[PDB]
Amino acid sequence: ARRRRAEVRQLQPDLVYGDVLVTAFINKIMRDGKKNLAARIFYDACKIIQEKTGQEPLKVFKQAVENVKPRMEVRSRRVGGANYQVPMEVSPRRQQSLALRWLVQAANQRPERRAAVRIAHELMDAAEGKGGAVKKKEDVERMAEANRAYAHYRW
Amino acid sequence: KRQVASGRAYIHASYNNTIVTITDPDGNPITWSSGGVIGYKGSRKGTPYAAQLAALDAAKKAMAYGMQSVDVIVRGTGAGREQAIRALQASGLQVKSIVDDTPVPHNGCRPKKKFRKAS
Amino acid sequence: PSRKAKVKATLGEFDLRDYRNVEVLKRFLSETGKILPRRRTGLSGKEQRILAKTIKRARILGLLPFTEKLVRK
RNA sequence: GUGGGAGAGGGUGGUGGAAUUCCCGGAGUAGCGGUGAAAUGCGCAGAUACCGGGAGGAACGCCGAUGGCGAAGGCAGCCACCUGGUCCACCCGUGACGCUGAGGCGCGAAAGCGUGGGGAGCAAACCGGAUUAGAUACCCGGGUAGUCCACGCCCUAAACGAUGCGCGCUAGGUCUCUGGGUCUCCUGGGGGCCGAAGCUAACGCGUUAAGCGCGCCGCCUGGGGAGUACGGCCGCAAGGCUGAAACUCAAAGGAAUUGACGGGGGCCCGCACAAGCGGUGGAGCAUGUGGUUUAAUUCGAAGCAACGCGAAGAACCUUAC
Ligand SMILES: [K+]
Ligand SMILES: [K+]
Ligand SMILES: [K+]
Ligand SMILES: [K+]
Ligand SMILES: [K+]
Ligand SMILES: [K+]
Ligand SMILES: [K+]
Ligand SMILES: [K+]
Ligand SMILES: [K+]
Ligand SMILES: [K+]
Ligand SMILES: [K+]
Ligand SMILES: [K+]
Ligand SMILES: [K+]
Ligand SMILES: [K+]
Ligand SMILES: [K+]
Ligand SMILES: [K+]
Ligand SMILES: [K+]
Ligand SMILES: [K+]
Ligand SMILES: [Mg+2]
Ligand SMILES: [Mg+2]
Ligand SMILES: [Mg+2]
Ligand SMILES: [Mg+2]
Ligand SMILES: [Mg+2]
Ligand SMILES: [Mg+2]
Ligand SMILES: [Mg+2]
Ligand SMILES: [Mg+2]
Ligand SMILES: [Mg+2]
Ligand SMILES: [Mg+2]
Ligand SMILES: [Mg+2]
Ligand SMILES: [Mg+2]
Ligand SMILES: [Mg+2]
Ligand SMILES: [Mg+2]
Ligand SMILES: [Mg+2]
Ligand SMILES: [Mg+2]
Ligand SMILES: [Mg+2]
Ligand SMILES: [Mg+2]
Ligand SMILES: [Mg+2]
Ligand SMILES: [Mg+2]
Ligand SMILES: [Mg+2]
Ligand SMILES: [Mg+2]
Ligand SMILES: [Mg+2]
Ligand SMILES: [Mg+2]
Ligand SMILES: [Mg+2]
Ligand SMILES: [Mg+2]
Ligand SMILES: [Mg+2]
Ligand SMILES: [Mg+2]
Ligand SMILES: [Mg+2]
Ligand SMILES: [Mg+2]
Ligand SMILES: [Mg+2]
Ligand SMILES: [Mg+2]
Ligand SMILES: [Mg+2]
Ligand SMILES: [Mg+2]
Ligand SMILES: [Mg+2]
Ligand SMILES: [Mg+2]
Ligand SMILES: [Mg+2]
Ligand SMILES: [Mg+2]
Ligand SMILES: [Mg+2]
Ligand SMILES: [Mg+2]
Ligand SMILES: [Mg+2]
Ligand SMILES: [Mg+2]
Ligand SMILES: [Mg+2]
Ligand SMILES: [Mg+2]
Ligand SMILES: [Mg+2]
Ligand SMILES: [Mg+2]
Ligand SMILES: [Mg+2]
Ligand SMILES: [Mg+2]
Ligand SMILES: [Mg+2]
Ligand SMILES: [Mg+2]
Ligand SMILES: [Mg+2]
Ligand SMILES: [Mg+2]
Ligand SMILES: [Mg+2]
Ligand SMILES: [Mg+2]
Ligand SMILES: [Mg+2]
Ligand SMILES: [Mg+2]
Ligand SMILES: [Mg+2]
Ligand SMILES: [Mg+2]
Repeated sequence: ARRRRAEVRQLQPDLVYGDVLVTAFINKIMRDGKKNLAARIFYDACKIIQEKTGQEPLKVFKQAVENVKPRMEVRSRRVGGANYQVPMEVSPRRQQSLALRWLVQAANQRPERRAAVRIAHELMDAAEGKGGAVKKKEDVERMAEANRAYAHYRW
Repeated sequence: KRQVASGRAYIHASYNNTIVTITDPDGNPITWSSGGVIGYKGSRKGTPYAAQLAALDAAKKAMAYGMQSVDVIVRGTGAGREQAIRALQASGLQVKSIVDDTPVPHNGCRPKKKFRKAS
Repeated sequence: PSRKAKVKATLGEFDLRDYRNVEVLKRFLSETGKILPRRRTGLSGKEQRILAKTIKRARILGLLPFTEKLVRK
């Protein structure tokens, strides 16, 4: 990425909720390019958000993704004599990429042996403000700013 | 406690730390702070942030004496001089003025090696 | 680059060797009590050299300052 | 000579404000200082930061310049006194009274020496703290001589324009300091830059010559040995001046050229880093290799660019042991 600002890939809107943000999440759940099994998993997960929540699946989803978005994150950087963990604002873009990554990550750190469940349960624990995902998000925000003494290394 | 309401705020900037001193209209200190008073103890006392906290600590402590408006006086250069100037303004205290009064000799004492060969 | 009407223009006749004319000399000092350069004084090499000698006399008499504190920053 | 001018030129006395340190008083409290990060250090016997009073030493901010003065070293707050040089105008006076200058005599940055004084800050040596593989250094905290004054020594230097002094001659352009004029501009003295002709190995120099010429002084004659030894002179000393030989080398050396290089600068690329996804390094095994073993373990490949490579087929064969 030395020559251009690398445009962002536009993803094919969802084959159901038609939302693009969903396809994104599905791609993260995916592995070994099993686009099928991936999407399936995300869908039975919306079905579980149903049989346990009178609320719309998609609504729960986008809600969680929102609480998992870090607005600040510490980025390393050298200033001669040591590396200073420098706090810094997080891009609208990176926020989403991070939120989604973390959800799948936490979801798979859960106990229930059914994939579709973990995702579902994680999406919920998130909507409320709990769960391994929101944890990282809060661990980083606090981990950043906790170094506010290096706010003058803007970058 | 003693009630002053109006006084002065001195900011001593240094490339090693910033320290603020609030005083009555005659220049007698009422309270003070610095990067060291707040947590910081190494090279962070110099930080613009440390200066901020030191500045706010100073104001609040001077609220206890019921002070409200100050006359800021700045001395020295130093990472975090301006943050203090700002930290005060936005802190209940009414900044009536800001004045730079850093001492500079009309060339008298030979500097330490570290500060020579200048100009 | 220091263009705000040189102090000489905005002024009339005056004895550059008069160390007591505070109202006139005072003009050649900056916000601080520092002697303005030539870019500001507008004076000439020879004139400016006499201004200095003059001002430094004023200062010792107390009519003029050596240094001023800057109001702002 | 007369009349004007500029200047940190020199000497003596006086004197002004800023800052640092220390002392005193106030107010005030837990740190300050310092670095890459730290520590030594200082602070509750109250430091740091702030206000007021005092003492002392040293140096003069802005003006300040690409500026000015001096033979050089060098000279910078302001005032007075004493004193040097120098430029211009007027063509007034003398009438070649001139140039250079071995030796002599004087001056001569810093450090250093002697006697006495002074001592704020800074600081060889030195005492400590860090750093490092070590660190008799670079960084940090201290600190004596010294730095300052007087008187007397020392006499060196990248004491440099690395360019001896004087005079005459040879296009201009442009900025500048200082004087005179009919004051767009002309004219004299000084400081810069670009350049005619010309010079130069080149770089460059070019009316401020490194050009063209004359006068006088100083100096050079390959490198190392060596600015040493000896002698002499000088010095309180440190040491200065003058200044070799044996031996030994095929060079030492100047300028410029093309590269290469840089813990030099600028601009710019690559899955180079960063962002990210999967993996190796751990296990079992397959395979190549090192090593070791063997009668033989055929040979080659070696960091990248050797190691599932030559081997796209080793039971005999292949096969070189
Ligand atoms: K000095
Ligand atoms: K301590
Ligand atoms: K301090
Ligand atoms: K000069
Ligand atoms: K000594
Ligand atoms: K001296
Ligand atoms: K002498
Ligand atoms: K004239
Ligand atoms: K030539
Ligand atoms: K050149
Ligand atoms: K020559
Ligand atoms: K001798
Ligand atoms: K003698
Ligand atoms: K002797
Ligand atoms: K380069
Ligand atoms: K790579
Ligand atoms: K990054
Ligand atoms: K291993
Ligand atoms: Mg510090
Ligand atoms: Mg005369
Ligand atoms: Mg003159
Ligand atoms: Mg004149
Ligand atoms: Mg003088
Ligand atoms: Mg006190
Ligand atoms: Mg202690
Ligand atoms: Mg106590
Ligand atoms: Mg005590
Ligand atoms: Mg007390
Ligand atoms: Mg103090
Ligand atoms: Mg005081
Ligand atoms: Mg004194
Ligand atoms: Mg003393
Ligand atoms: Mg001269
Ligand atoms: Mg010189
Ligand atoms: Mg004279
Ligand atoms: Mg005549
Ligand atoms: Mg005659
Ligand atoms: Mg002579
Ligand atoms: Mg001498
Ligand atoms: Mg000397
Ligand atoms: Mg000396
Ligand atoms: Mg002595
Ligand atoms: Mg002595
Ligand atoms: Mg003494
Ligand atoms: Mg010291
Ligand atoms: Mg030291
Ligand atoms: Mg002697
Ligand atoms: Mg020189
Ligand atoms: Mg001619
Ligand atoms: Mg012209
Ligand atoms: Mg002229
Ligand atoms: Mg000229
Ligand atoms: Mg000059
Ligand atoms: Mg030519
Ligand atoms: Mg030549
Ligand atoms: Mg050539
Ligand atoms: Mg030239
Ligand atoms: Mg000549
Ligand atoms: Mg000789
Ligand atoms: Mg020889
Ligand atoms: Mg010698
Ligand atoms: Mg010989
Ligand atoms: Mg010989
Ligand atoms: Mg020989
Ligand atoms: Mg060469
Ligand atoms: Mg290219
Ligand atoms: Mg590329
Ligand atoms: Mg590519
Ligand atoms: Mg990477
Ligand atoms: Mg990874
Ligand atoms: Mg393995
Ligand atoms: Mg074999
Ligand atoms: Mg073998
Ligand atoms: Mg072979
Ligand atoms: Mg082999
Ligand atoms: Mg065989």
